[PDB]
Amino acid sequence: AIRDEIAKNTELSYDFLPLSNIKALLFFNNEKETEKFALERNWPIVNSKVYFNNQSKEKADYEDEMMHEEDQKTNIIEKAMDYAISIEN
Amino acid sequence: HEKVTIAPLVLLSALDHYERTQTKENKRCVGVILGDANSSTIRVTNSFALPFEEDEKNSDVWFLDHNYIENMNEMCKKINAKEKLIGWYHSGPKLRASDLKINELFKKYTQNNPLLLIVDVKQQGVGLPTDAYVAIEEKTFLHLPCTIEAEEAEEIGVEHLLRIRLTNQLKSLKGLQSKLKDVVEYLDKVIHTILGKLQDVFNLNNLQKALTVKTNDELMVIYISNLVRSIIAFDDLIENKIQNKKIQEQRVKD
Amino acid sequence: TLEPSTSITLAERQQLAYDLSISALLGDKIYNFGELLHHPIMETIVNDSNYDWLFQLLNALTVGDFDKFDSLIKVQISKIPILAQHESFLRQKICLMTLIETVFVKNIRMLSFEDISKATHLPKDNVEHLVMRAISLGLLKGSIDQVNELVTISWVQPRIISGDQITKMKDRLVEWNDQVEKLGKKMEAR
Repeated sequence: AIRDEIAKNTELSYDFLPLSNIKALLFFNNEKETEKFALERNWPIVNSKVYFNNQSKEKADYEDEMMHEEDQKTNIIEKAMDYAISIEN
Repeated sequence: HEKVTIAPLVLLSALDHYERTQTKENKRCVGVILGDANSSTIRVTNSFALPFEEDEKNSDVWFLDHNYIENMNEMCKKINAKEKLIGWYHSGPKLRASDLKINELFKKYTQNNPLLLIVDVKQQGVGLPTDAYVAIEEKTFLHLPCTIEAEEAEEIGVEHLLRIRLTNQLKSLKGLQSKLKDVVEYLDKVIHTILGKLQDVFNLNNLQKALTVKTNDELMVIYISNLVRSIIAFDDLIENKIQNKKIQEQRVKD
Repeated sequence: TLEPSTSITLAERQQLAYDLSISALLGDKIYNFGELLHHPIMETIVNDSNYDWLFQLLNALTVGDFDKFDSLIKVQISKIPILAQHESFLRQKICLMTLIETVFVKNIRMLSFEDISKATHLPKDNVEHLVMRAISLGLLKGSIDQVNELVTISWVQPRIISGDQITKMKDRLVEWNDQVEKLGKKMEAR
């Protein structure tokens, strides 16, 4: 529970980290200990190094139709403001 | 080229003609159209039902006299010199090759190659119930776009008729609908050149560039008025009832 | 001009249409590529003799293999050797049109440069010319980012073909269209 944070923290802190350092951060002895996690984490990993090529979850389905609808929102917003023009009654 | 004015006055009586003639889909009520045809814009002043007969049981078979126009133009002239023959109308809504023949009659009677006029007597779909054609060549005939003039005289009585944005969208489909089909039509109709002629402009889309930002940048200020748009509301109607009610709810003397 | 009218003879027909088809190569051109070949010049002309070539030149108008032709070459064609150029012009342009026609569809432009340009299977240092030449081809619009190895391009690439953006057409054209109605739902409605 500690390290998962650190995992994200490393994630954050490090795109790339030596599979050493992360383990060193994980207080692990085997890095395969680490390696599991990171790959459980599904972390890009080459030799000796945990990577984060994508440190985050970007995209992934929901949180849509709002907050990045370009005109849509805007148009909705238009539509809205037009309802601020329309509900104006 | 000479693409043309349209006289509603025409358009109206034109259907009356169609009406008067009780023309039906079997038929097309035909007639003169009037104006002056010189300029790269032609005008339609007026137009005249040519008492006529149409038979498509035999295409070329149909009946008409010019000599209307003969006596007509006289009076027309006597009415106005500016009548000068621009062309002619029929009902339509569509062409029939005998038109071509018919077209050429007026060629004698017109300055330029005269002007066909289609009308949609049912005015069905859209902008215009109408097409105007000039012959051509491998024949050609063609529609140059046309429209109304003023004729505010018209527009005024017009005003006595009738009585924001979403529409603007609405056609969005329309052409596209046909369009792809129109290929698949001609595709599987002839399963012409003009289609490829279209094909090029297609990439004229996904065209968008970080010039997009400009938009965003632009849209910003557009909204700046926001706090102002209703600011006056924000300030205006709120502090308005506080001066009328305090006056009033407290008015209440005796 | 003859198309509607004027009965003729074949020695008239092919030889002229030969000379025509010849003059296509003594055009060569704004390519072309494809042409009146569709129109009944063919069989009729090709068939055989140089019509073989002439037809295979339509193949060259597509294939653009030197030695699918520079094999063929006898005097009359090698009489104007510049088709070896024109074929380089072809191979470029030939490869180009579809690239321009297709590969990007997604607002096709970039094609920039090299491998993309060498995707013409005409090489980078010729890219440095044939590609580089634009309307110095007579055609290409746009410009060059040499550093990033990027053409800027624009149009003057027409064609007679069909079959393709037919599909791609209505898609976006339905797409906004669809997603209109989302918005296009209540705006004036509500």
